[PDB]
Amino acid sequence: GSHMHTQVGRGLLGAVVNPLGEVTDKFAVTDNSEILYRPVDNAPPLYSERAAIEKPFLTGIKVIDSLLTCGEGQRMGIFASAGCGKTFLMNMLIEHSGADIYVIGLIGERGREVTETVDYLKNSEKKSRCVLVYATSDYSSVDRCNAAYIATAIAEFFRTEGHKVALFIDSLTRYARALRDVALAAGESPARRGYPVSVFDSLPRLLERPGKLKAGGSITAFYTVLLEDDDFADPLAEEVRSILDGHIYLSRNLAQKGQFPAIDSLKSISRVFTQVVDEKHRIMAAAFRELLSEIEELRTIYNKISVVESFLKQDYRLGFTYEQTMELIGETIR
Ligand SMILES: [Mg+2]
Ligand SMILES: [Mg+2]
Ligand SMILES: [Mg+2]
Ligand SMILES: [Mg+2]
Ligand SMILES: [Mg+2]
Ligand SMILES: [Mg+2]
Ligand SMILES: [Mg+2]
Ligand SMILES: [Mg+2]
Repeated sequence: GSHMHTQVGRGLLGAVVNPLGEVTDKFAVTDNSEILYRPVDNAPPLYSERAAIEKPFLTGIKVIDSLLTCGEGQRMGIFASAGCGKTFLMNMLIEHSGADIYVIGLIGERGREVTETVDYLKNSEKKSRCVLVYATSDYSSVDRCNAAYIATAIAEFFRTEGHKVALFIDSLTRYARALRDVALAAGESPARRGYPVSVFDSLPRLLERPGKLKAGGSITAFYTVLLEDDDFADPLAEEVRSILDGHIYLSRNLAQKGQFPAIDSLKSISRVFTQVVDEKHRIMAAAFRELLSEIEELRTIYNKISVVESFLKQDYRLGFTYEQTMELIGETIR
């Protein structure tokens, strides 16, 4: 029973907040200083309170805005091994999208990693729209957990205000590991992979707090899962794969090969694709995948590779409008 409240409001915009609710850096100063307190534990919305996911959440990233289109209110998994560009991708998603407010939660990262992110925010137009909650690796399992809840809570308040909120949580694997430790310390039995069954049981309550509301406002959430290399095939990834509305997988093959972002579209899916894009889009996109699968058949030892790879590849500094992306799609299937 967390009776613990935390600060929420426009006064946090620009702020870097720690697991104890105090501000330790800024990447922007905000003209408003609204601060209220709100509970860090909160039930997800009632089913009757949710709106259908129908309007797309545009990312300004060609390959996902076209083949893996996201909806406002959705929850999307990001599954990456190390050094495959995951943090560049998170930063792309923040930069080239159109949310009113971005809440980021970094869980158990090294202080260098939290600084990468803060550095990014300090040089970005979104600086006045973001809040960063972190728990560096010198913090306790409890503090790491509360970092995730504080992040969600702040998002929740901005959603109740009406805003289109984007929530990023990096990582769920360190959140789960911290939750595990808390559970072992309370004396419960380890199920498969040393995790007490309660860590996986609690996930839905955390991961279903996002969504779009009838009353106005939405949280669209991106959750990171750090993969090992073919190690145990990964219980947590599977759980997340099943709880969420789709998953983007970052490929090693594509990462070493220079193909950034290293998004493998074969291993990826938005489970709300059908219902956030045109009939026209579906067909153009379906045609692009056909073009892909066939280009993959040549990769077993024609000229439309350069043009396609040029479509996929995208420097983290560039954002493409939906029209631009679809414009580009049209020329590769014509
Ligand atoms: Mg786009
Ligand atoms: Mg990151
Ligand atoms: Mg400490
Ligand atoms: Mg709350
Ligand atoms: Mg994991
Ligand atoms: Mg583990
Ligand atoms: Mg499945
Ligand atoms: Mg239609």
